[PDB]
Formats: sequence, structure tokens, C-alpha cells
Amino acid sequence: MSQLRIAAYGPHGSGGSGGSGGSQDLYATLDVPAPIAVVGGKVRAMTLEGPVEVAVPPRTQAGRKLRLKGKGFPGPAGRGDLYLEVRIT
Repeated sequence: MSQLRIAAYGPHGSGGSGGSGGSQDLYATLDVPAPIAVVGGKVRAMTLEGPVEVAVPPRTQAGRKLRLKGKGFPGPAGRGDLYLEVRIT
């Protein structure tokens, strides 16, 4: 119905609520193999609900974090950003 919405990989500044970061932003390690990283697909991410399938976009490169705005916890600026740490295996 609703997966972790990937607001990353579209660097486009405009008149909207982006900022330099979210409120309670958190880095969560995202394991992705080299094939699924380049072509895109799905991977197993760690969540409090258990292992979820995150639909990975194409072009995905090691060391880049998928900043998923609003997927972090609420705070001063509104909600935090969930950075999925692309680990190409």
C-alpha cells in the first residue's frame, strides 16, 4: 500500500520545505547488491515492523545515502529524514 517513499536522487531546490535537513533524521544501513543498485529493484531494509522491501531506483551508488524526507521522527522542523546508507555488496 505504502513503502518507504524515496525523496532522494532528485536534487532540485525550489520554493518548498526541504531545508539543510529534517528534525530527527536517522541513518539506517541499507544493504544492496551491485546488480539491484545499478538497474533498480527491491532490497531488504531493517524496520521496527521487521524486514521491509524498499523499491531501489536505478544508478544507485555506494556511499550515497537515500534521504527519505518525513520518514524520520517528528521534532522542531516538522519530521526527520531517513538516510538509507547504500552499501553496494
